Amino acid sequence: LLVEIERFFKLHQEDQACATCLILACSTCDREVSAWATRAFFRYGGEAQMRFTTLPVYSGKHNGICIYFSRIMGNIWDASLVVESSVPCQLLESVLQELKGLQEFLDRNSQFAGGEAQLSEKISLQAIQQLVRKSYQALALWKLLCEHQFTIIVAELQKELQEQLKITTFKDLVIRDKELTGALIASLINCYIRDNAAVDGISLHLQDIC
Amino acid sequence: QEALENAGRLIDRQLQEDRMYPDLSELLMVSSGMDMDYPLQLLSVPNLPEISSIRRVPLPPELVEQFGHMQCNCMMGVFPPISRAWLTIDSDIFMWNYEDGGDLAYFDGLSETILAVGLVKPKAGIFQPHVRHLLVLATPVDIV
Amino acid sequence: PGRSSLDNIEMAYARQIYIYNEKIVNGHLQPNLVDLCASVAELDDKSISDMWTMVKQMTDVLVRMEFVRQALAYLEQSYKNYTLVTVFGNLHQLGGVPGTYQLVRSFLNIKLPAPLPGLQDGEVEGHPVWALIYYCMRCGDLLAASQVVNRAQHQLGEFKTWFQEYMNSKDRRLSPATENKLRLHYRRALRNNTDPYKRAVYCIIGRCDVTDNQSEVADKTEDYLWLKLNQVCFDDDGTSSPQDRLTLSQFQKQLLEDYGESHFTVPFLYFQVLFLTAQFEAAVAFLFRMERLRCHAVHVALVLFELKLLLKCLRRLNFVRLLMLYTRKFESTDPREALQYFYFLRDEKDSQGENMFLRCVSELVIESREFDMILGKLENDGSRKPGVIDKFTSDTKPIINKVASVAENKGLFEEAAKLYDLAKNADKVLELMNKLLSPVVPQISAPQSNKERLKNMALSIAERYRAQGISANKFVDSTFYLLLDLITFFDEYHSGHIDRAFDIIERLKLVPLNQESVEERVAAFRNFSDEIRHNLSEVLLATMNILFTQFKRLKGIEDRDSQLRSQARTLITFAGMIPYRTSGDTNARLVQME
Amino acid sequence: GDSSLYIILKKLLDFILKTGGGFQRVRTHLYGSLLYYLQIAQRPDEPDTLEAAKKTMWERLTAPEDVFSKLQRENIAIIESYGAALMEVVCRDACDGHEIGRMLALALLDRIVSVDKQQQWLLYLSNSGYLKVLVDSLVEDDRTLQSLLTPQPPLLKALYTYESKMAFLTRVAKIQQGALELLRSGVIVRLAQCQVYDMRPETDMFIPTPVDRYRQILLPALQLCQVILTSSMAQHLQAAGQVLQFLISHSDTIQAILRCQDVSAGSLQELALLTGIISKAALPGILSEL
Repeated sequence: LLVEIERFFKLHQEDQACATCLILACSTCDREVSAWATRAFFRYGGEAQMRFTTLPVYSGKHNGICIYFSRIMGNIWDASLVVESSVPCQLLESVLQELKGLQEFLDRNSQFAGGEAQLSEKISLQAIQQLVRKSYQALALWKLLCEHQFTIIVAELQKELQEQLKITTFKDLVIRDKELTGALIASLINCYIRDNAAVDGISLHLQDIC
Repeated sequence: QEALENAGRLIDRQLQEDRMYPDLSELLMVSSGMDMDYPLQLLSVPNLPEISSIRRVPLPPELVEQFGHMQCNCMMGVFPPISRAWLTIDSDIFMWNYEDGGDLAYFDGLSETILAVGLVKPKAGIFQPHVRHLLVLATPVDIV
Repeated sequence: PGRSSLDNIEMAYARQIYIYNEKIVNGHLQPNLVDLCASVAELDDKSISDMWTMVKQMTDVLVRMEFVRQALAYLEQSYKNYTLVTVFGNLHQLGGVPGTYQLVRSFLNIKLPAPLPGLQDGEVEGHPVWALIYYCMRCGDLLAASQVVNRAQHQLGEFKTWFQEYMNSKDRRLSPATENKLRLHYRRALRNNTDPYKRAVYCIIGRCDVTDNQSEVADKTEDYLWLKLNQVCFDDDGTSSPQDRLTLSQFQKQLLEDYGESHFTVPFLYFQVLFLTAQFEAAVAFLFRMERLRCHAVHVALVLFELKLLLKCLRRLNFVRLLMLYTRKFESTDPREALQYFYFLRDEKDSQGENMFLRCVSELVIESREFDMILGKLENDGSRKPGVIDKFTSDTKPIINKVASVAENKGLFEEAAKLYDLAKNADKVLELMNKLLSPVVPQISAPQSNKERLKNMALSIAERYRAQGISANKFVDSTFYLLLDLITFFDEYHSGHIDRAFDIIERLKLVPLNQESVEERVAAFRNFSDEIRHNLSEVLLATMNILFTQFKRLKGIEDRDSQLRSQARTLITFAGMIPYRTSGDTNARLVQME
Repeated sequence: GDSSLYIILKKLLDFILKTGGGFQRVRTHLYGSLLYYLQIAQRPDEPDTLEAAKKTMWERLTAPEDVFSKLQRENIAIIESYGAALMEVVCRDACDGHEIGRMLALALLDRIVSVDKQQQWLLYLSNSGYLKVLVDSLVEDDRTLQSLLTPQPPLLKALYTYESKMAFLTRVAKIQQGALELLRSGVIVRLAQCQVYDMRPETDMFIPTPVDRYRQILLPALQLCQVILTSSMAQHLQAAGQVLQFLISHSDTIQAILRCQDVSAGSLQELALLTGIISKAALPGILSEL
C-alpha cells in the first residue's frame, strides 16, 4: 500500500496506519523509497487528503507511536525483573537494540513533534519520548549487569528492602525506583564486578542521573 | 502531570484496549451470510493476501530412493513440533529435517509393516518424563 | 564571441581536481600545486604562478609551520636562487670555488653595487664587509654572515658578540642580559650616521628601532617584506615588559592601511604579500578581484585548504560555500563536475564540514534533478550502475527517498518510478507503474509506437523484476500483467489482425464471451481493482469493432456467423448493466449496428 | 538561453557600425546593451571552467557539453565582421562626445576585450588607433589626476572612463601581441612624460584621501608596466632592459614604498608587490645592481 495507504487506513484505522508507518520507517534492509514514504505518511499523512491531527483527543501519530511502544514491551512490562534476571541476555539485547532504534528516531525528529490541542499533543509526545529514553536507560543498565558477577552481589546485598526489590516489575524500572538502583549500582562499581569500560559508564550514569 | 507517569498511563490504557478486543467468533457476526473477500484468483487479493508461498522443497532423492520398493503400504506426514517430515513404506520409517533435507534418520528397529506413527508428549512422571517428545509407532503386532 | 578560452580553462581546472579526487580515493601522492604551477607558467598567471610556488614551498612546510619563519625562508631562498643563477653564468666561472660566500661576493661585486665601482661603503681589500653580511643574512646564510664578521677587522666588536648568540639560539636572541646595552649604542652611535648596510645589520639583528625602515638599501618589495618579517618577535614577546614588540598582527595591519594593493606595485605582487603575511582570507578575497577569476580564487583556496589552512561569492570565504557558489555557475550544465568540487569540502576533515558537504550534494541532487547521472541507473539485476556520487559513496538511500517523495509532490512520475527503483522499493515501483500504464490505457486511440514510453516502461520492469526473486505482491503483479495483456491487444488492434484481438481479449477473462454469464461479469466488476475498473470502457467497443469488421457480411461451406455475434450480444448486455459505472459512451450502439 | 538576446546584440552592432544616430546618446544606449550582453554570456567563470569543458570534450568519450564555448565562438564571429567597421567608429567617437557616452563606450570596449582577446582584435585594433591615442592619453592621465580635483565632479564622468582606460591598457598588456603594441606605442616614454613616477607622492581635501588616490593611480600604471615586461620575453629580451631602466630611474620610490599603513597602506601594499614583481621579473633589479 505504500504508494495508496487509504485502503489500509480504511480497514485498519488511522492510528494503526501511523503505527505501522512508524515501524516501516524504522524497519531495517528497507528501500529508501519505502522508509521515506512511510516517514512522510507518519509525519505529514496524505497531502490534501488525510490530515494528521489533534482535535478538540490526541493525533494518530501519538497513538501510533504509543501503540508501537506498548506492543513491543507488552510481554515484559508486567513481569518481575529479578527472580537472576527474569529475561535472558539475548532478549535484553534485542529489546535494547529495538528501543535504541526508536530512541534515535524520535531524537532525530523530535523537533517536528514537540514545540490547547496542539500543546496537549506536544506534551504527550514529549512524555512518550522521555519514556522511550528512560526505557533505554534501564535496559542499558541491564545490558551491563548481564556481563558478569551480578548474582553473587544480589544474594549478599538483599536486606529488609528485599521484598520490595523482588516484586519489581520492568515498568517499575521504566518509571524508575531510583534509590535502590543507585545503591546497587554503587555496589557494582565498588565491587570488582564491573569491568573496564562498563564501570566508567555507571559512574557517568550516577553522575548524570543519580 | 509528570510526563513519565503520564506516558506509562497511556501505554497501560492502550494495552488494556488491546487485551479487550472482541472475541473471534460470534454467531451474530455472520448470522446473515458470510462477509467474504473472496477471489478465485492467486494473488487476486493484491494487498490483502493472507498467505504467500515462500518456498517449495522437494523430497530429497536420497530419501525417496529408500522408498523405491514398497509392496504393501505407503504413508507420510509432518511432525509439527519436530519440524521434520516422516515417510513410511512398509516396515521402514524415515524422518527428514525440514530445513536441511540432507539430514535424515532411519528406523531399522521395526520388523513388520508400520500401521501408524504419531508424536506424543511424555507422561508427567515416568523415567523419561524429561524427553521433549515420544514417537509412537504401531505395526500389526506391536506398538513401540 | 564565445570564449572557448574559458571553458577550456574551466575544463583544464576541472581535470586537475578530478585527478586530485582520484588520488585521494586511490591514496596517491599527486601534488595539486605542482599541477597548477605547470599550467600557470603560460602568462598573466605570472603572479598567480609565484603565488603557487609560495604555497608549494609550504608543501609539508609545516617542519612545524611558523608563519614568519616560512615567509622568511621563502624570501631568503628566492634570493639565494637568484644569486646562484647569476653566478651560474659566465665570468671568472668565478675565479674561486663555488662556496656560498663567494657567490654573494659575486652578486655584490658584479651585480649592481657598481656601475663602475664606488660610494659610501666600508671596504677592506675590495670588499664591502657590511653589505656582505647583510646579503648573506638576506640569503638565510646566518652562520656564514657571522663568520664574515668574525674575520672582519672592525671596531664595534661588542656587536660581534651580540651577533653570535643571536645565531646560537633560535634566532630570537634573547639574553636577559645585554640587548639593552646594544640598543643604547645603536641610538647614540649608529643611528645618526653610518654606512647603510651596517645600520641594517644592527637594526635587523637587534630589533633596535621599532619605527621601521632602512634608508638606503631596501631595493625590492620582497626586500621590504623580508626586513619586516625579520623584525617581528613572536616568541616570548608577551614576556618581558617593554613595548618594543612588533607582531605579525601589527605587520599585517600596516600592509592593509594604505599599504594597499596599489602600493604593493608589481598590483600584481600584492597577492604574494598577502600569502606571505598570513592574510589567507584577504588573499583569496584579493584573488577574488580582477579576472579575479573566481575560478582562480576557488582553486587557490582549494590549495590553501589542502595545506590545512582555513582555520576559522565575491566576498564569501568559507571553503564549503566558496566551492558551492563556484558550482552554481556550471551545476546545471555539468553536474558531474559539480560533484567533484563539492567532494573537496571533505578535505577539511571534521564534522560540520562533512554535513555541509552532504547537504551540498543533497541540494545538488534536488533541483538539478539529474538523477541518473547523480544517483545511478537500470538494474538488469546487477543492482545499481553507480552514479557519480555513489562512486564517492554512502548516504544515498535517504537522499533518494527525499527526492522521490518530492517527485510525488510535483507528480513527476517517471522520476518517482526511477527513484523508487534505486530505493529498491519494488512493490512501490510496480504500483506507481500500474497507475501510469493504467491511465493512458483508457482514452482515445491512435498511439503506441512499438518502441518507447510508459508501455515500454511496463515491459522493462516486468521482464526485469518478475523473473528475479520478485519481492512484489502477487496482486500487484497480477494487475501488471493484465495491463500488459491489454496493451498487446492494442498493438494488434488495428494494424489488422482482427481475429487475433478477439482471442486475446477473451483470454483476459474480463468480458463475457460465453452465455448470459454477462451478469456474473457484473458481480465481478465492482470487485475489480481501481486500475482495471477504469480500463473496461475500451475493452468493450474494441470487442464490438473487431466483432463488427470481422463479421462483415461475407460474399457468397461452414460459416458460423452465429458466434462472434453471440459475443456482441453478451457484451451489450454487459455494457447495458454497467453504463452508469462507466464514462458514458454506450455508443457501442453505433458500432453495433449498420 | 539568451538566444533571443543575441538578435538584439546583432542589431546593436549594426547600428554602431552604421554610426547613424545624431545622438551619441543613441550610441551610448547601444554600447550599454552590448556591454550587458557580453557580460551576461560568460557568467563569472575562470580558466578552471574552460579546462573542465575541454577535458569533457575528451574526447567525446560519451556526450559532451561544449555549450558555452560554442556560444562564445558565435559571438566572436559576429562581432569580427561588424568589427572592423565598428572599431573605427567606437574609438573616434570615444574621444569626444561623448565624455559622457564614455562611460558607456569604455566599459563596452573592456568587456568585449576579454573575449575577443585574443584574437581578433589585436590585430585590428592595434593598429590603429588605439594605441597611439591611448599612450598619449597616459601622459595626459597624470595631468588628469590633478585636474581631478576639479573636476570631482566631472568625475563622475571620467571615473567611469579613466579607470576603464587603465583597465583596457592592462588587458592589452596581459597578452604577447597586445603588450608589444603598447610598448611600440612608447609606453615608457609617455609614463616618463606623465611624470607620475618621477616624484614623491607624499610631498603634496583630507590628506589620506589624496594619498589613497595618487597611490591608486600608481598601482594600476605599475601593473601595466609589469605586465608589459613579463608578457614579452622578460630576460635577454629588450623588454627586460626597458623595465630595468624604469626601476632605476624611478628608484627610491620603490624603496620608499616598502614601509607604513591604512587603506592607503592597502594601496601601498599592492604597489609594493607590483614593484617586487617588476624587480624579479626583470633581471633581478637587485641582480643587475650587482
